[PDB]
Amino acid sequence: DDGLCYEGTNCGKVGKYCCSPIGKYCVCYDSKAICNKNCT
Repeated sequence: DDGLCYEGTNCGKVGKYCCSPIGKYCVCYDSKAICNKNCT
């Protein structure tokens, strides 16, 4: 919840999505929801 989630290639998320306001997180998953949720 403490961050954002978008699609593209900023964390090697080719095929899924990622979450990173700057990089300290850079957490990607297949469930775009897990990206916003589990990422932080």
